[PDB]
Amino acid sequence: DVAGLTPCSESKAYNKLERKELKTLEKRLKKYEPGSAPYLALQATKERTQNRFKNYAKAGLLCGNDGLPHLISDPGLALRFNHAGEVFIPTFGFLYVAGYIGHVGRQYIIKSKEDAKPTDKEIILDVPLALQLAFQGWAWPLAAIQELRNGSLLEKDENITVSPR
Amino acid sequence: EEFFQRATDAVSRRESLNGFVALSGIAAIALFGLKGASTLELPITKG
Amino acid sequence: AHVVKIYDTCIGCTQCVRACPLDVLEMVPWDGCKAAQMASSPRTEDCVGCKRCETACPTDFLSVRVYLGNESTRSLGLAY
Amino acid sequence: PWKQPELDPDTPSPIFGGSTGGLLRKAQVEEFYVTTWESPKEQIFEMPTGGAAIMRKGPNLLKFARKEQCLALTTQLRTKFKMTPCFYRVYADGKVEYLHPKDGVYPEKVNAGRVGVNQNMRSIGENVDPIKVKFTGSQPFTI
Amino acid sequence: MLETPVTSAPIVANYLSNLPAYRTGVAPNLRGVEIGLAHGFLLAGPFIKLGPLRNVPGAAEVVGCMSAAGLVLILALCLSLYGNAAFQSTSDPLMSSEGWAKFAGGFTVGGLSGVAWAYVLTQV
Amino acid sequence: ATKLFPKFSQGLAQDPSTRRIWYGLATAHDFESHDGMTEENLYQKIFASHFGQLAIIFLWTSGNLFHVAWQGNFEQWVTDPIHVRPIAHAIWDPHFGQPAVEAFTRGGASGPVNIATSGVYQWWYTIGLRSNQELYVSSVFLALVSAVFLFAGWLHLQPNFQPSLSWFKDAESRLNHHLSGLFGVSSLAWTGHLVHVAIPESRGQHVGWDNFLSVLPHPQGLTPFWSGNWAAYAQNPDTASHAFGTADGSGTAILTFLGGFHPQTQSLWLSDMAHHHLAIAVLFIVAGHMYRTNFGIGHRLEAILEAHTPPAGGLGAGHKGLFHTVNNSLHFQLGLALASVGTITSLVAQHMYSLPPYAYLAVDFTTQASLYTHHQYIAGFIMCGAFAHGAIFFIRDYDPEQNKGNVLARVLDHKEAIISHLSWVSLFLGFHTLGLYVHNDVVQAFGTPEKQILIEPVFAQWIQAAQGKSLYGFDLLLASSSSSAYSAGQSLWLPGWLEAINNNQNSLFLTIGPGDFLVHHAIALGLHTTTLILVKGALDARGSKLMPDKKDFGYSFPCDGPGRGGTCDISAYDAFYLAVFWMLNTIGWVTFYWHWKHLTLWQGNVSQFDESSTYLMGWLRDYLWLNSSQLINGYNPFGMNSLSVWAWTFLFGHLVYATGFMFLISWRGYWQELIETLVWAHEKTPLANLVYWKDKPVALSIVQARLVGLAHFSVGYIFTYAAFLIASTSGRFG
Amino acid sequence: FVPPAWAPSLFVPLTGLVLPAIGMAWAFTYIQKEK
Ligand code: CLA
Ligand code: CLA
Ligand code: CLA
Ligand code: CLA
Ligand code: CLA
Ligand code: CLA
Ligand code: CLA
Ligand SMILES: CC1=C(/C=C/C(C)=C/C=C/C(C)=C/C=C/C=C(C)/C=C/C=C(C)/C=C/C2=C(C)CCCC2(C)C)C(C)(C)CCC1
Ligand code: SF4
Ligand code: SF4
Repeated sequence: DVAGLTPCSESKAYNKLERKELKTLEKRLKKYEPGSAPYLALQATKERTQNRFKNYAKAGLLCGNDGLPHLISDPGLALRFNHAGEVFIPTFGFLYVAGYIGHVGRQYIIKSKEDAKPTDKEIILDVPLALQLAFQGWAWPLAAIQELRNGSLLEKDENITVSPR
Repeated sequence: EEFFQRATDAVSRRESLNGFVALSGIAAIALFGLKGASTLELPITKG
Repeated sequence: AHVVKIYDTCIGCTQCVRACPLDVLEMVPWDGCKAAQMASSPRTEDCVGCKRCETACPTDFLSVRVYLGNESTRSLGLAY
Repeated sequence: PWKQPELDPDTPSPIFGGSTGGLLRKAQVEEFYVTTWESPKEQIFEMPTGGAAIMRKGPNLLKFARKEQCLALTTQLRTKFKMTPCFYRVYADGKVEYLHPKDGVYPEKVNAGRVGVNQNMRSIGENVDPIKVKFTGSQPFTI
Repeated sequence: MLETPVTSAPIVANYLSNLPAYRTGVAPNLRGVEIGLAHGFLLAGPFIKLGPLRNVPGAAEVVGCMSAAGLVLILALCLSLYGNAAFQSTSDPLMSSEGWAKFAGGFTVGGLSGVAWAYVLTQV
Repeated sequence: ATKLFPKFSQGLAQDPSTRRIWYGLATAHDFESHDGMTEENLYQKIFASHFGQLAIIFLWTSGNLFHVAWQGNFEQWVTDPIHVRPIAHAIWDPHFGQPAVEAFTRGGASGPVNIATSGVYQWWYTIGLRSNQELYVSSVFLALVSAVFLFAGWLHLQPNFQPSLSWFKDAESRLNHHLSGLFGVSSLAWTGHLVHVAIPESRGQHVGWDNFLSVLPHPQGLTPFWSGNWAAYAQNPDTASHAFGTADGSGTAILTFLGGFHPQTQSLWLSDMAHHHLAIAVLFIVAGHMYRTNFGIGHRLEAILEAHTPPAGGLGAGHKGLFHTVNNSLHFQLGLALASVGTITSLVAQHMYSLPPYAYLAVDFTTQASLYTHHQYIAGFIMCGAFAHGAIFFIRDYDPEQNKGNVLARVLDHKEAIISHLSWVSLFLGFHTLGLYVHNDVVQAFGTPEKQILIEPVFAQWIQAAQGKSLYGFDLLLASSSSSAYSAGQSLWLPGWLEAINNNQNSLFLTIGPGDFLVHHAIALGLHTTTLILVKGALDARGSKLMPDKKDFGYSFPCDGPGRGGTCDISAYDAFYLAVFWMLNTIGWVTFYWHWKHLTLWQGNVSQFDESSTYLMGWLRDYLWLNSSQLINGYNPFGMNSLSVWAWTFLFGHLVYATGFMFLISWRGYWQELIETLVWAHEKTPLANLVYWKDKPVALSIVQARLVGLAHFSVGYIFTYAAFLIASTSGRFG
Repeated sequence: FVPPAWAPSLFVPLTGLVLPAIGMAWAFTYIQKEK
């Protein structure tokens, strides 16, 4: 009941939206014979709509004055009101995947800059090396913070090209 | 050949022509409205 | 007219003069480079500012520099 | 060069019809440029002010409204046939000024006779900031 | 430099020669008078044809004629402005300063005369 | 050559081209680049120009007063401040027709008039002006003020009266005087006028110059001021059922803190405004004796800048050497002033609509919309000018040897980090805002709108709950009686502030949903991206990796040519000219949000904005398409309504936008060759080669191309949005 | 005080026709003036 938002299970406009979608799906369904492929496709669409409307309920979702679900944003408020999985956990998973991609790219750049003509390796990928680094990045945050600790993650400003003042 | 020679004699000079054209334009613009309009049913002073 | 300035970093490769479409630059004898040549601009009043000399300069940054300002009939490239 | 050649207006023009990118009213009011060369044989070239012309075997004289057109024709003749032409500038009063081969050896060479002007004896980027030269009329690159 | 049969026809040269602008010898006031007469006479037409009061009988002609006369006055003012701007400094006398000023005076005189002639021709 | 028009530029005088006119107009007031001039002459020209700009301001507001008093309905609006629309100025167009004259006769006028959206009617009714004669004498007084400002501009530029160079550089005395006199005693005089005139005029008592010095502002009569019994002024405030024009429900209170709004007119109380300006006056006068004048006490600005250097090398040399940097560089002070004035203008826009200070202003929807849009566009333009003049400071007057190791040298040292982090936050905001908007649009397109991502703005909702809004729930401050903030002053302004903030009719802290949060994040994206462009221009103004010597080329140069890969739009001026586009987009976003939210609030269909601002098709259809029906129907073959001028200027703005595209897409060379062909055509024809041009026609310069395209773009943007805004807010509301 | 009824019928024509014309004439003389 936070932010003046009713839960989707106890909401009123949520049910109106569900009935409206089921009504237009049934209106589209009534134009076809029961033993037809469009009938089966529309029945599958109606079943998916009902399952989505049921699964959006009984999960702590809140909607305000329109039946459209709202996402609780602040952690702590989301943690104490069963809304952590709305945005708190998805950004944790996204940060994991984004750090995976960044660490794999960093490892490929560092390992490809060692050999002669690194631009050829950049534009013609070493597929076994890329796949080896792809399956070795499952522990990207530990490795990243350890390179931060030993200083190999950062480059000294004396060795970095600097625009004139 | 006498005509169209002394017709422009008092207006040939730059200062006289500029003063004449400015006076005529100002007089015609001031005559417009309170005298130029409201006689040819111009739809700005009717209401 | 525009201002054409040539610094001591020039190597006397004569590329700026060849790229000049109005014969503004020239080569004079010099001792500060291996080629013993230095670019000069004795006809800077005929320059239009096309920066073709800067494109042909092989040194890092620019050994020749064109600064626009005070356009004339010759500097604006007008045939009329 | 050893002796500066003088412009001869009586030299024949190359075989060409009418021109549209040619001389405007600037020719009779301001300066106009005249390119002369010495063709060893009859050959067809392309003018920078239009289509194609045929140069006569001997002296050839052409007129342009811009110095860039004269140098474009000069470099076309030098790259195509190694012609070594030269152009003058004629003012409204008839003053003729020699422009391209000032020492007669072309600006690609040195000739050990020219004096280097408008040259800064410091490296680029060593110029002072614009705050240093303010309300003085002198640019940082002009010193 | 590119001569054409259009620009070098004898008939075209003769038609351009007897015009007041390119006349051999004629005082500039007469050239201005002829220029103003012809151009005001042609300018009066579109003003009386489709003016703001074209549907009003009688008012259309006078409104268009005074509009043409006012446009002639602005044209004379701009002609004098060109004469003062272009010929302020120093062999055809029309291109001279006082020659162009006399041309402008003849132009406005001829324009007023042409507007009056168009009025008295469309009235009958 | 050597023409007399560019008298401030010898090089521009010897320019035989039409560009000499253009560069003779654009470089008119850049005195630092004028030849043969010194700092003292530049400062004197600045003083004269400031006097002229002030005289123009006073002439414009005097003309507004005169054109309201003459051919207006100020007295009729005073009698009925709800029904009859205000009149701006009469229309005398001889090109008008009879239906145009009949359709424009509104507000009980005798001819065609323009409905005023400026808000001068509400303002002048609030400050106490009631009759047309008062507006007449105010207009002639302000005309006289402009005349004496012209006298000041002429006289202070005269010899033996020109101020010295160091006189303008007296920073401490100027700060002290403009804090004490320009701000303090000016506000004291304003609140004195409020107490003497506006509060009695709001209480049905006429206080003019004739009856001045004989009507007591307070029944106690200035003895509470001497005795310190200042609570006697806050004793009998106006009741809730008080009429603004009459004395019914009146009270005797000149200074009070009655929070909220006047119930009859939905505006701030006059006594509240008088108390506010009095407190502001005493605080400014107190703050105006800080800096060291010729007396033995005060503060030296240079010494304060020297002392505020953090230890342990946190800011390096600190703020040392900055006093001469600010004082010597006019562009530093110009950028600081323009930035602060833009921030203040944005504050004015964000606070006038939520807290209407003028009587019967909240009911006038078109007036509030036009005022907000005007203030936000002016604020954005002058923030862009602030950053541009900061770049001008970095190029023209910045000596690294003077301020070495200070904060300026440090932000020049890590400018790449700042630009990169700003680019990162701009990319993040834009990527995810567009991703969410496209996701919501696709979800709504598929017929199942519940799949859309709606993040509730819990932060701002919690802030509003902490300030009194109980609709979101919570138990924060100003919403629970047990909180110390609620208990403090519970009989001072909370009984009015909570009443004003708990009502949904007014614009004070409106209810915000997920669409409001999304558009606020888009606004943050616009601000961050415009800031990124402006600080990339300013920090790389004097040098870059592509152009190390950018200081030697000035502030506004076209390019360096096609060498080094291409160098077009490398100056800080071009960065400013791109940031003008981005600022226009940002203010367009904020004005779209304000206009749609307020239109849905005034119509009562706030749920339409709540469920329609989520996806961009709702913005295009329910706002841009739905509200444009009355605008485009201003004139048609069927007839014409009063919004014909708004339709015409809407098409006008679209056309000027199109001409901005004309000047922006094509750059120079096609136009130069076309002008060359036109020159040949004019030179080689009979009957027209006799007349010749004195200045050779040339194509406009690339910098001039950007300037003209930007000017047409901005004019079209402003005219189009003003037309749509006023037409939509006036075709269905009054 | 209060302007007459013909004031809009008079003042707008000057500032719309002859005041821009006079200003444009003066500026056109200013641009092309030589010393
Ligand atoms: C704010 C400035 C301004 C003002 C006050 C006017 C005023 C006028 N214009 Mg408009 N106009 C303007 C700007 C302005 N214009 C601009 C900027 C443009 C270009 C976008 C136009 C384009 C335009 C067109 C295309 C037309 C007008 C016309 C008119 C007239 C409207 C109809 C009418 O009353 O007929 C009154 C008609 C009369 C004859 C009454 C006398 C007024 C005349 C026109 C002025 C004096 C003439 C001149 C000085 C020569 C007279 C010499 C001698 C007889 C004294 C009116 C005089 C119409 C017009 O005049 O028809 C030709 C017309 O067709 N205007
Ligand atoms: C509405 C049109 C529009 C859009 C979307 C952009 C978008 C962008 N501009 Mg631009 N800009 C525009 C018009 C536009 N501009 C105009 C008219 C001007 C005036 C000339 C400018 C002036 C300008 C300047 C001066 C600067 C930018 C910058 C930026 C970036 C801002 C960073 C951001 O918000 O995150 C990115 C957000 C986006 C919406 C980018 C589009 C990416 C979407 C998501 C599609 C991605 C691909 C997608 C998966 C499909 C793949 C297949 C497909 C390729 C076929 C971004 C690339 C700045 C920059 O470079 O950032 C560092 C910068 O310095 N722009
Ligand atoms: C459908 C889901 C979805 C999609 C398609 C995107 C898409 C995108 N996100 Mg987003 N994001 C999402 C959900 C999503 N996001 C959610 C649910 C959250 C949590 C609330 C975030 C939080 C988030 C952040 C914080 C950032 C993005 C960024 C990006 C963009 C580039 C990612 C990148 O560079 O490649 C993969 C990543 C790399 C190649 C380099 C690794 C860099 C990552 C961001 C650092 C991770 C480790 C870091 C130390 C953790 C702290 C992060 C720091 C901000 C505090 C891209 C447009 C980035 C962006 O736009 O930058 C301009 C960015 O900084 N996202
Ligand atoms: C994997 C390589 C890699 C890494 C580690 C980084 C890391 C960084 N970039 Mg960069 N970037 C990259 C590739 C990379 N980038 C590419 C390919 C482009 C061209 C599209 C850019 C364009 C770019 C811009 C324009 C900006 C950054 C910025 C940033 C910083 C913010 C973090 C972030 O997610 O930005 C967001 C990054 C992106 C949105 C780029 C994503 C591009 C693709 C989708 C990822 C490529 C992954 C790569 C193919 C994996 C190779 C693996 C190998 C085995 C084949 C960070 C230092 C920002 C900055 O300066 O912050 C301080 C900034 O403004 N980057
Ligand atoms: C406190 C206000 C203030 C002050 C005192 C200055 C003063 C200055 N600025 Mg700054 N500036 C300001 C605000 C200010 N500006 C704002 C708000 C912006 C953002 C728009 C800028 C953007 C800016 C840039 C980008 C530059 C300056 C420059 C200059 C200098 C040249 C001015 C001059 O004499 O030429 C007079 C200039 C003009 C007459 C040009 C004005 C043309 C305008 C745009 C036309 C009006 C638009 C439109 C067509 C009007 C008609 C509307 C239509 C519907 C009818 C001068 C130092 C220049 C400079 O220092 O040179 C290096 C420079 O490059 N300024
Ligand atoms: C106490 C004496 C005093 C006073 C009253 C002034 C007054 C003024 N001087 Mg100053 N000056 C003084 C002493 C003083 N001077 C001394 C001693 C020196 C030498 C050291 C100077 C040196 C000096 C210079 C060098 C300049 C001035 C200028 C100015 C003008 C500033 C612009 C203006 O009008 O403010 C307008 C602004 C305000 C009144 C307030 C600022 C606006 C903020 C945001 C508050 C807004 C209030 C409210 C919300 C809005 C109300 C209006 C709305 C309802 C419509 C003003 C006339 C400038 C000038 O010539 O005129 C422009 C200028 O260039 N002065
Ligand atoms: C042929 C097509 C066409 C074209 C090219 C234009 C061109 C223009 N119209 Mg017009 N229009 C047209 C047809 C057209 N019109 C038609 C047929 C109608 C219906 C009668 C309209 C109705 C219309 C209205 C009602 C308005 C325009 C406006 C504009 C201007 C756009 C200004 C701009 O760049 O905004 C840049 C774009 C934006 C500021 C936002 C785009 C609109 C989005 C969908 C709103 C939602 C934004 C929101 C904040 C979230 C987005 C954030 C982002 C991160 C995702 C320009 C003059 C506007 C104007 O004059 O200036 C504001 C305006 O208000 N037009
Ligand atoms: C480039 C440059 C420049 C410029 C710059 C700029 C333009 C800037 C801007 C800036 C800005 C524009 C800023 C802003 C800021 C702001 C702020 C900083 C704010 C704050 C606030 C606060 C702190 C608040 C608080 C509070 C209160 C009081 C109440 C409520 C609650 C709270 C707590 C929230 C210059 C010229 C200098 C020169 C150099 C360079
Ligand atoms: S192109 Fe550059 S390095 Fe070469 S001769 Fe010219 S100035 Fe010297
Ligand atoms: S900008 Fe062009 S004309 Fe001028 S010196 Fe360089 S190459 Fe020659």
